[PDB]
Amino acid sequence: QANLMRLKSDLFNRSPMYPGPTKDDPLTVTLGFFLQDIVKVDSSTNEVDLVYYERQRWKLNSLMWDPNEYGNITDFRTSAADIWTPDITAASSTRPVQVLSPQIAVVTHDGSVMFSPAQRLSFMCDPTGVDSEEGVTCAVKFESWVYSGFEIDLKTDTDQVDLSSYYASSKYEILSATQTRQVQHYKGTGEPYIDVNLVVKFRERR
Amino acid sequence: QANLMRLKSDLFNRSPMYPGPTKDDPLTVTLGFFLQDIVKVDSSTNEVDLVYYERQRWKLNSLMWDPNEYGNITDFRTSAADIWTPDITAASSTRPVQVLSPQIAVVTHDGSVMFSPAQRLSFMCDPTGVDSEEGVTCAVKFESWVYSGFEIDLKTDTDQVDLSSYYASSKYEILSATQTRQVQHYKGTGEPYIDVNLVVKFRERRFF
Amino acid sequence: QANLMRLKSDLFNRSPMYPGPTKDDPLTVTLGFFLQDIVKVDSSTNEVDLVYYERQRWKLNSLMWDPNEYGNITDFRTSAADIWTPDITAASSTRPVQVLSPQIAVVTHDGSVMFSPAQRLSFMCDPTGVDSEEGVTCAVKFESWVYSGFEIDLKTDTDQVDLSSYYASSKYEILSATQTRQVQHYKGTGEPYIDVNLVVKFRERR
Amino acid sequence: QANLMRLKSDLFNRSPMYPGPTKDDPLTVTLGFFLQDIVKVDSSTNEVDLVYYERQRWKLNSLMWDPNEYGNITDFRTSAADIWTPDITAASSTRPVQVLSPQIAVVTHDGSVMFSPAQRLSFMCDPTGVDSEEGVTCAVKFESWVYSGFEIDLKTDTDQVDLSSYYASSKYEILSATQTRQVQHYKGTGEPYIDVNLVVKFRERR
Amino acid sequence: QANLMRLKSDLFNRSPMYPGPTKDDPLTVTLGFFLQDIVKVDSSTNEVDLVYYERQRWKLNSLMWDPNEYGNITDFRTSAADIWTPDITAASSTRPVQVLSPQIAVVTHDGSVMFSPAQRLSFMCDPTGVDSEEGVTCAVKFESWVYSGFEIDLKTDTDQVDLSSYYASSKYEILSATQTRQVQHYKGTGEPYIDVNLVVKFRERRAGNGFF
Ligand SMILES: O=C1C[C@@H]2OCC=C3CN4CC[C@]56c7ccccc7N1[C@H]5[C@H]2[C@H]3C[C@H]46
Ligand SMILES: O=C1C[C@@H]2OCC=C3CN4CC[C@]56c7ccccc7N1[C@H]5[C@H]2[C@H]3C[C@H]46
Ligand SMILES: O=C1C[C@@H]2OCC=C3CN4CC[C@]56c7ccccc7N1[C@H]5[C@H]2[C@H]3C[C@H]46
Ligand SMILES: O=C1C[C@@H]2OCC=C3CN4CC[C@]56c7ccccc7N1[C@H]5[C@H]2[C@H]3C[C@H]46
Ligand SMILES: O=C1C[C@@H]2OCC=C3CN4CC[C@]56c7ccccc7N1[C@H]5[C@H]2[C@H]3C[C@H]46
Ligand SMILES: *[C@@H]1O[C@H](CO)[C@@H](O)[C@H](O)[C@H]1NC(C)=O
Ligand SMILES: *[C@@H]1O[C@H](CO)[C@@H](O)[C@H](O)[C@H]1NC(C)=O
Ligand SMILES: *[C@@H]1O[C@H](CO)[C@@H](O)[C@H](O)[C@H]1NC(C)=O
Ligand SMILES: *[C@@H]1O[C@H](CO)[C@@H](O)[C@H](O)[C@H]1NC(C)=O
Ligand code: NA
Ligand code: NA
Ligand code: NA
Ligand code: NA
Ligand code: NA
Repeated sequence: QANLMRLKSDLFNRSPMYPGPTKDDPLTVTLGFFLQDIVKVDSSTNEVDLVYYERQRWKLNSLMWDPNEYGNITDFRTSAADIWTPDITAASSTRPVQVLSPQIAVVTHDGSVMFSPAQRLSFMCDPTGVDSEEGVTCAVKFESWVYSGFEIDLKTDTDQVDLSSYYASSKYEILSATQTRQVQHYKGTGEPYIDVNLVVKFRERR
Repeated sequence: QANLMRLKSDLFNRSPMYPGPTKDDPLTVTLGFFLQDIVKVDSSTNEVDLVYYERQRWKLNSLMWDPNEYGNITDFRTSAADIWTPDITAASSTRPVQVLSPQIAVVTHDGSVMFSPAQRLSFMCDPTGVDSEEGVTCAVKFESWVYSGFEIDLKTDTDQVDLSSYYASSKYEILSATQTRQVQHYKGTGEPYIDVNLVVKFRERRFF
Repeated sequence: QANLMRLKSDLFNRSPMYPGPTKDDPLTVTLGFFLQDIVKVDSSTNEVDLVYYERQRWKLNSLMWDPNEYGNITDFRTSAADIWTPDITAASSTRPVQVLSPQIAVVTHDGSVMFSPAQRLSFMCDPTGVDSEEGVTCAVKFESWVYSGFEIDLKTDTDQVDLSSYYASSKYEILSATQTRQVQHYKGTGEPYIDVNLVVKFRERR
Repeated sequence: QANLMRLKSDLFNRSPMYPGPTKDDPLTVTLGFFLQDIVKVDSSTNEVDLVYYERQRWKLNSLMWDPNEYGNITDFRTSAADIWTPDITAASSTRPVQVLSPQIAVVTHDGSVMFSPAQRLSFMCDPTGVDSEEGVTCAVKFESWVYSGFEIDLKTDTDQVDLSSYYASSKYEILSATQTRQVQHYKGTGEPYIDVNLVVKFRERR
Repeated sequence: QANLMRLKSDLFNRSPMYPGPTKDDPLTVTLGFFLQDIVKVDSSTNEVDLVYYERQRWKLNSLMWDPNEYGNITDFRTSAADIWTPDITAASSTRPVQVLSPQIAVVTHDGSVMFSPAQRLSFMCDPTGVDSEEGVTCAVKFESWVYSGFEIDLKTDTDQVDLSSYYASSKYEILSATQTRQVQHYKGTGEPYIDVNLVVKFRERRAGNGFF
């Protein structure tokens, strides 16, 4: 533990936290979604509730070390409060997102950070058709709330959402789940910005 | 990262935070509303629930910098915790407002701040008749909870609430939505305060 | 801005916080209620929900200054966390009081503090009869939770609850609403204690 | 104001917080309940909700002073955050307990602390028979969550719950309410630990 | 109080907290569930709610002391904020776990830590057949959220869940409940990680054994 204590001390107390990207030094965050459950549907308010975890990855030079200097430690875990995290938000949620896992991130000696918050989200979705063979499709965009595409880029590794942890006895069966990067335009600043649109097609289990 | 670290350190550690406006140095805050959804109506309690974000803009001399001394940085993002923010509140909500976005603001080199919190609001609104062609009208005033018109002025860039992100499959269709500055006076004091009145006319969604 | 900064540092950093009143320096807090809505009634649990705001006022010598020493500043606003505030509570609430306003106070150069929290309160109230012409009466006492009448006195400017912001399209119509100082007793110390009794008579709107 | 600030500084700043009891110095905590309302009953989940305040009392040498050194102050009120408080918990609650009053304690010159939190509690209770002349009985134990009887003893000043603030128009009428110290032994350890059993027999109001 | 204050000062104020385990100093955490109640079942959303506490136990050399040097104190209690705690999470919860107990741990002189948080948990469970004789079975896996099997091992003291504080008048009777260590592997990555699988077989209560 002494070497990990040194490393954490060297990375966190010896300088300020990363202040976020800039135009001069923009940042790529990769996202993927792992969908666990569609919990419920409210046809009186057109809200659907999802449970998923969201893998976020990025890389900072300020978080690199040489494993040789610290007992060959090649990665560690630390509170998400110790580091900068991207301001990724659901654009059409109808309640504050609920946090379902520990807010802890993994940091690798090359400066890669992996943060995988599990979340319960209520979002804008009209579920009319869900009690049918064809089912229903809803979507919700994830984006940095404040950064433009000059500062933050969002990427995915695959446009296919991971269903390997989807609850087999959910009330709702998944027919398709995609995560698609998109470039939007903001009129206020004239600048592009990026979202990942999560689109889920689902039906009441037969 | 270096220059941005320096800028933030210079602005936030090398002085205390803006203490808010006074009568000798008043402040103008511009507001506008981007209405996203009428989620829910409750005809048993006369409460309606709205999702929207609120664009807030103000300018402070103490937040200005010369980009040439900071690697040509012209703006940055920072947590709303690092700066003063106006105490704007819905005057007729029935629940604590829920925050739906990161509490982060954009600060520009001229000292302009833009802060755009997304919110869910339950407020006082009689939905009797919302299942009709004419729909219903409800209104909610936004104001500083503690500052009068001698310290804080509120204004809008437009009268029209922005409906470009309004949810197309909401249970409720928006018929109109306006945001209007009003000058009020508190009880018998004759002392002025300003609000922005959010008036929304809507009906149950509907040939189709 | 700098004069206000100086004032606040002089008041808050150069002395600790007011420790609360004592038998020998008791404090008077004036309360007034501004009723906004009876939001709902639950006849199966005998709980009624009110929205109001609560004007609180008190005066401390430690918060006085001379406006001429501070660029003619006569009043300022500050976070209620920066100052002492009285522990006024509804004695028969059935849920934690929910806060509907910014927790900021107004301080005037004579040492007067005004704090006006808005609140949603569930409290004990049998609404049986609300659907008639005569209506129903319910009441709730507000008091310091830990101070006696020897440390904290409560007073009202007026017996009449202010209804100038009562919602005109409330499900419930206010027939009368008073706020009346009362003196109480308690055999655990014998000391008197003060409450403001909010008495509201209402019915379903016609 | 000044004597009180000096006293509070002497007690809280000049020394750290009481760290809790030990086998060598055990601590007796007295409890007493003041039952305000049975707010509701859920027969589909066997949960009942009570509102009450719970008087907690203990005594620490470290909180003593001589009134003559502090201008004859014989007591004061302070934030419960300033002092150690016992970790008493309802052992069969079904929801986190909701705090209904300011978390402020009374400290006396002899080192006695009195802390009286108002609370709403959902707990495990089968209300079958509540609508009958006999009514129903439910119980919940209150105990230290982490201390044995070697460190903490609990007791009551009376075995009768105080009903003098019980809500007179509650849906539920109280037939008896008792509070009784009990000595338990953990599994096969022989190690004692104490609880106060709150037993309430109630029925639907005639 | 003085001997305890010294002890706490020497353990917490002279060094930082345990930073967690690493591949070269891995940690074993022991978990035990004490099931108190199945509070409700929601057949419209396939969520069930449990009340339980969860005994967690682990041992750190950095929290050891000689009782001789501290007035024979052999253990103490302290706020869970003062120490490292393991990031154990239920993997199929559908709401944030609700905390029902004070967040305080017990630390012994050998450097053992025992933290027993009382919880209400909603989790993914299809209750279809819960009204029958044989009832229904649901499962929830508990695991470190960020550590793999190279840094954290989880085990149980025994496979039977402790039912000695299960509510005698719950709406639901427990037919069995077990807590079993499992080895998983993440995706195709080949890399192990451990869970404790909480498996509860339950039915709506009926008086008598229900099969006669
Ligand atoms: O600086 C802003 C302000 C505004 O905030 C409301 C939310 C918005 C949704 N996304 C999030 C990032 C944002 C954007 C793009 C490019 C530069 C700045 C920037 N934002 C927000 C903006 C809109 C549009 C866009
Ligand atoms: O006298 C008051 C108290 C009252 O407090 C509740 C909140 C209010 C919102 N704003 C903040 C300042 C205030 C106002 C304006 C002019 C003189 C007095 C005065 N205040 C508050 C008042 C209302 C209205 C207004
Ligand atoms: O010191 C106390 C403790 C006790 O706390 C439970 C609630 C109570 C209701 N009111 C609030 C103030 C109080 C009171 C009156 C006179 C001196 C001290 C004092 N309090 C509380 C008391 C009871 C009674 C009373
Ligand atoms: O060994 C234990 C663990 C168990 O933890 C859950 C909470 C409990 C409440 N109190 C706190 C101390 C305890 C107890 C008493 C005597 C020896 C061991 C012991 N504890 C906890 C125990 C229960 C019961 C009791
Ligand atoms: O690659 C990952 C990411 C993923 O993150 C979500 C949470 C998980 C719970 N534990 C924590 C460590 C982890 C794991 C084990 C072995 C290799 C990679 C790996 N992780 C996480 C993983 C799951 C599963 C497992
Ligand atoms: C940034 O600022 C410098 C000097 O302050 C100026 O010469 C130029 O316009 C900008 N960028 C450079 C030189 O990269
Ligand atoms: C304050 O009032 C004085 C006269 O009483 C006046 O000369 C001056 O303009 C005011 N000062 C400030 C700083 O506003
Ligand atoms: C305090 O008590 C002393 C001793 O009985 C008494 O003489 C004096 O009147 C009191 N002092 C103050 C400052 O109130
Ligand atoms: C602790 O134990 C020692 C050695 O067994 C014994 O001599 C003594 O009585 C105890 N010391 C204290 C300080 O209580
Ligand atoms: Na959002
Ligand atoms: Na989880
Ligand atoms: Na408000
Ligand atoms: Na508990
Ligand atoms: Na209260």
